[PDB]
Amino acid sequence: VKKEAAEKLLEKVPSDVLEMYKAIGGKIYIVDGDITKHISLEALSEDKKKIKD
Amino acid sequence: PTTSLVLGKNQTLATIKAKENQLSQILAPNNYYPSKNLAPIALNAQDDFSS
Repeated sequence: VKKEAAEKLLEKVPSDVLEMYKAIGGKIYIVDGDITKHISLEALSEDKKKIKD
Repeated sequence: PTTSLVLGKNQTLATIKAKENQLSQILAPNNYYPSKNLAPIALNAQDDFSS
């Protein structure tokens, strides 16, 4: 009789395609602190306000 | 002082007015601010709040 030999049908593995999608990449955006300056006097005042006759 | 960082022939990087970190209270004649034994001061800011 003649031997099969068996060279196989399956080629490589999914693992390369699996690794392709497995890509995670970079996520999220900068927020919160930004720059922050601010300056004006809407908080408190100062002006002569007494009483007399 | 109002100073200016300049590259090259006349390529001005920036013009910076001295902030409150860079204030000198006294500059008597024939003197340095700061004194010669001490190290010179650092200017690294652009904004009035130096942020």
